[PDB]
Amino acid sequence: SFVIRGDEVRQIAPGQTGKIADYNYKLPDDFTGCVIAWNSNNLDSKVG
Amino acid sequence: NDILSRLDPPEAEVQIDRLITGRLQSLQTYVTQQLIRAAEIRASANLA
Repeated sequence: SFVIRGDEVRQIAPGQTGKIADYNYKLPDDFTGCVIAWNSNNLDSKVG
Repeated sequence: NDILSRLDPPEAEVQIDRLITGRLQSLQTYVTQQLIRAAEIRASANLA
């Protein structure tokens, strides 16, 4: 469980290349599981 | 080596699988040709 940016959603997939996928969380090519995400702009966003 | 140095691993694995598939078909055709030629050679040797 973690909270990422809107453009970073795709990166969590087997064999993807990106900043998050290379430096924060890498997923193996032979991954057997699932990825679940939903928008939370109403919760994890201050007014400032 | 060009495939490994050029392509990302998820597609490079598919390319390597295709290459080794073609190469193993070539190997087994060569081996069966050697087998039937050796059968002919063994028949000739038995005759001799």
